[PDB]
Amino acid sequence: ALYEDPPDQKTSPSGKPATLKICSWNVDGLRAWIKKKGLDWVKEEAPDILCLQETKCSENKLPAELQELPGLSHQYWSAPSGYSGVGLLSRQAPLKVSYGIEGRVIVAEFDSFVLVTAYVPNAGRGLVRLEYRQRWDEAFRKFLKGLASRKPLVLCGDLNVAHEEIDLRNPKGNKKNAGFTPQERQGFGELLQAVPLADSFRHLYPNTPYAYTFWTYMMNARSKNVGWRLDYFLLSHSLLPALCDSKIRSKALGSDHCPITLYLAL
DNA sequence: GCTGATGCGTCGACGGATCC
DNA sequence: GGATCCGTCGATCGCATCAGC
Repeated sequence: ALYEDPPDQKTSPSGKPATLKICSWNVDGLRAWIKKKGLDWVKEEAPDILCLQETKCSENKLPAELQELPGLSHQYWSAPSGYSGVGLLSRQAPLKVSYGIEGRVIVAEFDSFVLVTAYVPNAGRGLVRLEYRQRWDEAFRKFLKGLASRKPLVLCGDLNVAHEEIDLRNPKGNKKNAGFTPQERQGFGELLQAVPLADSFRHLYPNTPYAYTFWTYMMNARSKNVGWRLDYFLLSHSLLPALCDSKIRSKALGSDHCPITLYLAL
């Protein structure tokens, strides 16, 4: 079935207006994404903070369009020492920025919350890297738990797992596939329990099917909405009263993932 | 400098078997 | 004998390096 994301809810459950708009996007090659007008879409979305995954670009090769973003002028980039890579771009300067826990994680502390963006390792075709993914999950959980700040956490990005059967179109046939193994699903559950965190989208839309953020380029999967929900905003419990909406920007092209957008009343 | 071949990381369609 | 379950296989894209001119 096709999916139509509901309209943006910009007011919190207690009636407060959103003050902060965060967008996350696995861009499948930043340079290619820019050529496919991805930055035009970012400008229309006008987030306060933009998190990017799979940049496949070292800082010295960032296209010139990226220094024409006056509303996203504080930019931090991390790559493995033309694969992987993540970026964080922000209207206001963060207080602190750090990298790692490999070019997969950026941590940025703001006035009232800590933002982590991640590009979680893929278990691989034939699960050849599943054990590494499980060891990585465990190290990542411990890292997030051990964050020194008492500030609440927003974790966003491509977490490379569809948590539950409702998070992908073909759950039965994919239970031995990267992104839907019982091992990866379990690690996501432990992340939520251990940190702790809530899945913003699922909190608001607990029974909504066919809501995905990734479609394989093969077999015209996106045209059929045969997809997976791999990209998330996970929030500390204390931020739920501030949660206004968690969006899936299904129509935004340029990658095999679509953007996701969070509105918080802070 | 530029193109194209190749390598690497990144599952839905399909055929067959089992169940009642 | 329709529904379901399971294992197999070809395949999109972006970026790298390499060979050639």
